[PDB]
Amino acid sequence: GLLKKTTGLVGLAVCETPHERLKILYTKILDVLGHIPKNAAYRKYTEQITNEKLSMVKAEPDVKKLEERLQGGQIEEVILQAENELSLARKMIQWKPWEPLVEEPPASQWKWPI
Amino acid sequence: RPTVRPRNDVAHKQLSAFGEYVAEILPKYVQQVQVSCFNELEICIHPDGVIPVLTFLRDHSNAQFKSLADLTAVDIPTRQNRFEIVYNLLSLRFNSRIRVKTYTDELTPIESSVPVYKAANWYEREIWDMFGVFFANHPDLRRILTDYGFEGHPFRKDFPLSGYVELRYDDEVKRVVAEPVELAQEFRKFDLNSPWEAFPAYRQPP
Amino acid sequence: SNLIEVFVDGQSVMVEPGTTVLQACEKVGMQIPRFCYHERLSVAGNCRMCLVEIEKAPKVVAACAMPVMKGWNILTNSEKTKKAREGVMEFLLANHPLDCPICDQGGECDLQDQSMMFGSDRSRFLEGKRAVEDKNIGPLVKTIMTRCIQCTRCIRFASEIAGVDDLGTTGRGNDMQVGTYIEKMFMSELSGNIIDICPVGALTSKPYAFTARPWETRKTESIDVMDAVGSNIVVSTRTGEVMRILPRMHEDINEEWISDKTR
Amino acid sequence: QLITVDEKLDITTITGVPEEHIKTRKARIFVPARNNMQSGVNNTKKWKMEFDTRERWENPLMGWASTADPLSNLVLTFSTKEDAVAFAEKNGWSYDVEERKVPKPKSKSYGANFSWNKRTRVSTK
Amino acid sequence: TSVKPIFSRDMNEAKRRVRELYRAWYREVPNTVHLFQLDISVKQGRDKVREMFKKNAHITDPRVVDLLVIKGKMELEETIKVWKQRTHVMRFFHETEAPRPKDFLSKFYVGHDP
Amino acid sequence: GVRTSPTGEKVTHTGQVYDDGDYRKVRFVGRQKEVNENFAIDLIAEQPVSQVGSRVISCDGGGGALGHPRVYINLDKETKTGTCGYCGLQFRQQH
Amino acid sequence: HQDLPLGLMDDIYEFSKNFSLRIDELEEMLTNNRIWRNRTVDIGIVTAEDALNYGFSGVMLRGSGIQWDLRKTQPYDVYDQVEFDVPIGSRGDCYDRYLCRVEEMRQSIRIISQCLNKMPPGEIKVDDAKVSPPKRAEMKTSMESLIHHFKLYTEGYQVPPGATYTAIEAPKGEFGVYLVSDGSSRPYRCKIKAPGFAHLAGLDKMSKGHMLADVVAIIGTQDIVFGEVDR
Amino acid sequence: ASATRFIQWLRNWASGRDLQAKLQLRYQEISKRTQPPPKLPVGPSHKLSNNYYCTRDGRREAMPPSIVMSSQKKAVSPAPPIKRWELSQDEPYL
Amino acid sequence: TYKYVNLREPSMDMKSVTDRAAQTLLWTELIRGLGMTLSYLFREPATINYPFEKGPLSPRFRGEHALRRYPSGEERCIACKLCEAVCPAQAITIEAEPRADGSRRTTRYDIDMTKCIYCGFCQEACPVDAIVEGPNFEFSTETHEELLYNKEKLLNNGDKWEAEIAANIQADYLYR
Ligand SMILES: CCCCCCCCCCCCCCCCCC(=O)OC[C@H](COP(=O)(O)OCCN)OC(=O)CCCCCCCCCCCCCCCCC
Ligand code: SF4
Ligand code: SF4
Ligand code: SF4
Ligand code: SF4
Ligand code: FES
Ligand SMILES: [K+]
Ligand SMILES: [Zn+2]
Repeated sequence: GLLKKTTGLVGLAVCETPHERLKILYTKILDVLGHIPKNAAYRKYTEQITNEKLSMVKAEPDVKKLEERLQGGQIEEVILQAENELSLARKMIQWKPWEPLVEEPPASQWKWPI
Repeated sequence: RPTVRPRNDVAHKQLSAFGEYVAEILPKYVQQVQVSCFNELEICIHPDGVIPVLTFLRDHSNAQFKSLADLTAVDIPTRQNRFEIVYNLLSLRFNSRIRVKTYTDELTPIESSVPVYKAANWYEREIWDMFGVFFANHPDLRRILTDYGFEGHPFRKDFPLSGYVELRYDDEVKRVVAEPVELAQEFRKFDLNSPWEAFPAYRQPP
Repeated sequence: SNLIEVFVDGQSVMVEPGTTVLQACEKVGMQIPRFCYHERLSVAGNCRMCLVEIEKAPKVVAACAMPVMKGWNILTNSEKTKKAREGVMEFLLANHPLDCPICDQGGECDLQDQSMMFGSDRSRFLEGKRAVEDKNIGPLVKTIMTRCIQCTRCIRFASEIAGVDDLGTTGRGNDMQVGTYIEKMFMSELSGNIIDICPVGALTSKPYAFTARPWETRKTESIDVMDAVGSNIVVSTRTGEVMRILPRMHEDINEEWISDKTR
Repeated sequence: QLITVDEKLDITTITGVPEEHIKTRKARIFVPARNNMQSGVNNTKKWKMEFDTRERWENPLMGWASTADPLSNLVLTFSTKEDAVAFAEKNGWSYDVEERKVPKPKSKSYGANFSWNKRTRVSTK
Repeated sequence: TSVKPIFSRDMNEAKRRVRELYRAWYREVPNTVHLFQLDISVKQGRDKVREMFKKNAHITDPRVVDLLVIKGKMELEETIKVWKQRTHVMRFFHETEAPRPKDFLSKFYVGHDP
Repeated sequence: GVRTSPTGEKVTHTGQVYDDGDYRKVRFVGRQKEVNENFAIDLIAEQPVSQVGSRVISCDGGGGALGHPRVYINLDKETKTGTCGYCGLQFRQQH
Repeated sequence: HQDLPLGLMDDIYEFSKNFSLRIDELEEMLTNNRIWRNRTVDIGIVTAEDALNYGFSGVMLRGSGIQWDLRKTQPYDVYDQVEFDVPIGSRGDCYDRYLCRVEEMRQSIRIISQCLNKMPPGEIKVDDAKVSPPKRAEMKTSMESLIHHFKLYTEGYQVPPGATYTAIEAPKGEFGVYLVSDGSSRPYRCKIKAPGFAHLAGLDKMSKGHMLADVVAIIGTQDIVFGEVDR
Repeated sequence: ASATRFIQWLRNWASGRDLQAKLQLRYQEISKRTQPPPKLPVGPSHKLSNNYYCTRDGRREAMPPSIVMSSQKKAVSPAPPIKRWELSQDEPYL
Repeated sequence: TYKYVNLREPSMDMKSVTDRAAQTLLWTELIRGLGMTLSYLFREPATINYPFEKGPLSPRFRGEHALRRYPSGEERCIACKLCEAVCPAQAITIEAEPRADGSRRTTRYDIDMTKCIYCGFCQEACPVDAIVEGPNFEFSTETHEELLYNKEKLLNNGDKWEAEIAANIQADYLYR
């Protein structure tokens, strides 16, 4: 399991400890998700995919074989996606998009052709 | 069948499933979801949901729509909210496209999506320029395509094709001047629509 | 109470007894293609463009003439209906002349438009075509009778609306010809309306000949002042010039006719 | 947070239209009449808004039709007359509304062509 | 009849912005006349500014007022940053346009328009 | 078939000519009025009537796909000739 | 509109056979020239994340290492039947984008070679005369063909109502149209997505920390034509 | 093609290539400017039977969009994740 | 499938380092660039001797418009207005009436050559090969007005160029 010299994507640094970084990030996500109601679809779906990713990380110490399991590109791309999810989860708490529809559209709003 | 475009049921089902997925996760904002017969997915949302919905699609691990392909408006004068705001997004991770649509009128601001996509900057300036839709919290909202001091929003359906003013150089004042438009040959309007219906599948109820 | 229930492509509609299949379809916004049928003339049933399948009935019915029965499901878009329309259109065009560029009907022709919408997109007619000699019926209506499709609208209008029994059909079969038989002028104060109701360019306005195409005209809805009836009209103009006058439907005044002076 | 506005919607000041082409124009709101040359009715489904016709003159060089009317070609389409009226009102145009003319239901009977004692009997087919 | 505001929640707040915009325009005219080397006087430029404001004095919708101020600020920015050229500034004055007659008789003699 | 007016201006095949008081003829001063002198109405009239042995004849203008759409001309009347609506050639049923 | 004239394919082959040498001469002047490298290396660096979020496409993406090309990922007419390589940069700078474009020319010749060999017989427009006009010989003999010719060149074909965003890998990047049909024969709306619009919007970002003469290089590396930016 | 042997040698040496094999000026290898007439084939719809337009009418098979939700379980992605590209074997590196 | 355009490690052995120092100090790559421009000096140029020589064109070339006749001299145009309808630029203006002999013919046929986009759609639309784009491309003028063609100008163009137009049509009509 040698460390790669480059991710090949400009600005995306190589990560020396991908497994620790991912375990920390996925655990953080599940922590933030605990603050969302239990019946919110965002929580149920995000907890489900996050847990599957966390199980893969724990079941594969080889980085290249882990990358193939996750199907998310470079492990550093997978870490970046995890950071994006963690940032999204914190925004979702303020937005609360699991609440009912704010307002129906006018009668013919989405009718095409007129 | 050589002349007929082949259907793709597999992609139609996948996009339909993802459309429900989005609607279930953001019920607060999603008003309608549909998949066209050529397999394009459209999410119709309340305008309040521009930032939450676009952020979700950009950042969620099962979406990852990292690229804003295009952002534009359509003017439909018969609608109370005449302007339809269309976001076209691309996900490289899942090799997919999605279209997000909302609406506004002439006096209701839309939230600028520059925080979600830096690409939105100029697209929203163009929408303001051509349609007159105001975007709130834009870093620098001003005309982009029309002349300086140009009055009106040309892409509105009630703006005349040739405009109201035209330019020429006037020797007396030694500068280019703007004057009301007169055309040596008026644009010739054609009435092309056949009085016979073409597409039964889209007939509207009486 | 009196109304009976029928179905148009599965959509229930309540219609009065005596309503034809074609009228039932028009209740749900479906216009059946037609040539010989005109709602202000007596029913003829000869062009056969209106043939439509009735569900669970092996034979297509002429929708313009067939009274609708209770519980019928009219399939206006079935494969059987479409093939019936394609076949009839094919027969209509087999002897029709390749005249569209020189024919004043071009651009507002029901034969052209229903060929586009309901017919096939090509020909398999490998023979020579019929050619018919032209009739002289006065200074207002030009006849190019090779374009006639024998719909008999003009005959029915002349007999029933104008009360003039001068137009008819002579001969038989493929050689059947619409005209006056003898040299004779169709001078009636309503004669010019046969230009409008002729679906093809067989009867055309002589004064209007060759001067304009329909797509380039501007339509100004207006009123006639040649008498005190107040007939509603459309003034066609192009590039600042009046080009012709057309009837504008008004049920309580002129219906869809105008007098020759108005025209 | 929403606010309350009771003013009649008026956007004439923010559309950029020259004042002449608001105050002096007369919009016509109507359903187009069927072209009498054809039986198709598909062009009579929607409402239209057009403006009053103004001068066209002959171009001295070529004889082409010249115009100084920027709205000479403007024709707008609406689902209902209420939508058309609402659009006209907020844009400051005075308008005329013509009620839609719909052909009345006719009573047709092929059998009447052969009546035993009525004038509807036809002399030819 | 409950609507999303632009900037102003009512006419009083809207009219504050109008006054602020007018002050900015009023102070900018002398610089504009000098910078664009205009042949009009500072008084003419300010008389034109007042005329442009005055024609919108009948507006009572705070959202319309906000848009007018927004558009007025854009026009002021184009002038201060000299994105406009001399031709653009002078278009407000219609120097080459002949006097359009107003009374009924004058319009009757020249053409058909009202 | 070019004819000239009293003022001297050539008359076109569409009958156009500026009348005596028309200022617009100033455009030709020092230049010229472009007029095509091969009047098609006079040229087609020189073509002989074609004698045929059938009631119906077809014309495509000559040259197959290089001509005009093929039309069929009825020749039952003996008072006049059958004229092609596209190219103006005339036909007559012999005997 | 028309089939290839006889003999054209031979001349395209003759042109293609010699063209890679012309690229070689272009590379001899620029690729290793220290002055050219000084003007382009480490100029206008864009990171992969910034490129995506700023709406870049084409070489503006691949120069920064992103593995994306619509001919491969979302293929059209027959791009799935030809073989070629996508050039990818590593530095995200003007020099890498120059190299990507030069290599894409080589791959274009490689594709052209395959198109010449696999060109099939048959008609060149849809055999459906309610969309594509009939052949002139048919228009001048058959009634149906003449009607359809007349109608196709006056009214045009009606397009069923709907909206599509369609894009291709144009030479400058992703070029798309958001086309809205109202059912008639005229489009209701046609928004043109021009790749150079987003690219030029990123000039200020890319010009950070560079000198005036580098702005010329960065504008060039974006490949900007104002016909499509301004529309 | 008219260059002398010396001048051909000089420019081949300066460029480093066999320029004469791939001249950028065209000579007789180009196709004749007069060609025999073509005879183009016809498409699949050129048949005299079994050819009803309603069986090949693509425009009329278009349908309005399917409304999957209107304001009136495993997570899914819009499509399966994209497959990693493979490095070219023709020439992986320049 | 993809390739890397610029992903290579320079060799850091003494021979390779000294190779790059010699390139830096002796300007070898710049001298190699001088070699290529030197070889072009001794190539035959590609310039043609216009107007004595002309660039090659094909029968399909879209140039100056002309109105054509039948062999009898009758005009082909029967005022169908298909060309006017299709013209993307609205460059064509047509009026028509019955001719004195009853023929359907134009009284006006104008092409504004400064509106025209030389797209050829008119000659595709024409059912009788009446309006064509001819082979002439050398018709620049000193005034704007000279480029506003009326029917007399276009008929004169047809009579002027018919010899070449017919031959060009003869070469391409089987592709149409
Ligand atoms: C025994 C004891 C002896 C002791 C003495 C021994 C001395 C011999 C060994 C030393 C050799 C010295 C070479 C002197 C030439 C100057 C060398 C030089 O300066 O080259 C470096 C210069 C910049 O190099 P650069 O790639 O930018 O990177 C360096 C910065 N990091 O790169 C450049 O300058 C490039 C030049 C740019 C201009 C290009 C246009 C000119 C190209 C054509 C020139 C043709 C040759 C000129 C011949 C003139 C003849 C009159
Ligand atoms: S009647 Fe219609 S189909 Fe027949 S020639 Fe005239 S335009 Fe063409
Ligand atoms: S002349 Fe016209 S209306 Fe009369 S039968 Fe013939 S096609 Fe019908
Ligand atoms: S070439 Fe094109 S633009 Fe010019 S007249 Fe013909 S159709 Fe119109
Ligand atoms: S040039 Fe051809 S298409 Fe144009 S009006 Fe004349 S005949 Fe018709
Ligand atoms: S419309 Fe029914 S048979 Fe003619
Ligand atoms: K008619
Ligand atoms: Zn002929």
